[PDB]
Amino acid sequence: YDLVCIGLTGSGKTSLLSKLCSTTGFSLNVKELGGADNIRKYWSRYYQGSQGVIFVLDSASSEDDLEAARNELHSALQHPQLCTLPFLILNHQDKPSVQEIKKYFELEPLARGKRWILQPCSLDDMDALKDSFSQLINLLEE
Amino acid sequence: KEELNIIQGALELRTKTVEDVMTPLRDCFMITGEAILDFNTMSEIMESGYTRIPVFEGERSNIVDLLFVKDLAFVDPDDCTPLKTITKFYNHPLHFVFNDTKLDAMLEEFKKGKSHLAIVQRVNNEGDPFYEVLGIVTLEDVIEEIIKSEILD
Repeated sequence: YDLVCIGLTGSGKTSLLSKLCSTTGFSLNVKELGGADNIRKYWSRYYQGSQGVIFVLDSASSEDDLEAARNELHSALQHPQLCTLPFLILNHQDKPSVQEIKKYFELEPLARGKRWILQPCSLDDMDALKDSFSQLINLLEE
Repeated sequence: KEELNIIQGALELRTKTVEDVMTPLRDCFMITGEAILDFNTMSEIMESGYTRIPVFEGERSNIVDLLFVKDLAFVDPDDCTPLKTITKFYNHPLHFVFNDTKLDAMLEEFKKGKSHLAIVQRVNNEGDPFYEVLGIVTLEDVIEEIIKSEILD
């Protein structure tokens, strides 16, 4: 199963992925793409042959970085190679607002009627990540 | 007889790849990111007849955006709007497909109607291997190939 992971902090996301296995390019076959500004434009070069996406956003990040994350998720949502696929949206172990993410990301109106799941996840909460991945795999089975 | 033409066309389609029917990069009408959508550029764009134009930055093999001709119906040519405004506003998706991809799979990717133009890239290879841009392919090209096979009717 070929999956793609795109998110802010590309090496940070690849570290979160390495935590599961006990960057800036091609890395359950999860390919983690880099999060640098230049590589975000070239992200779309790798999307082919994917069956699901794992989108990571830094909710604790600054407002502009959150704006970039919202724009990137919106671009991924309407991509023809990714629009028909189910993909899960996941941040840090401990954070100083899923409802805020839904309201500000406008995922209630646009992200409606398709097998998409926005679930909380933390680096110190392994079981929650396992449950989120189990739901994602259950969606992949459809 | 007619079944012979049917089988020949089916064989031609099954053997044919996207690399065969694509337009190579040397023939592709493109435009740089630094361009400005002034009166002269719009004439050059509207005369080529292409409805979707790849927009690159730096090199013709570095494609960063797509330009839609329908987006140029409301623009005025005197304001000299830069291309960056339209590209950053619309931000159309970029389709990338490999050269080895077959007619059926690439054709399936268009079925959703969310896109009509893809960029053919090759797995090139010393030095670290990379993606190499070969050309562009459209839904029109595959449909022209299918009708050119005269299978239907």
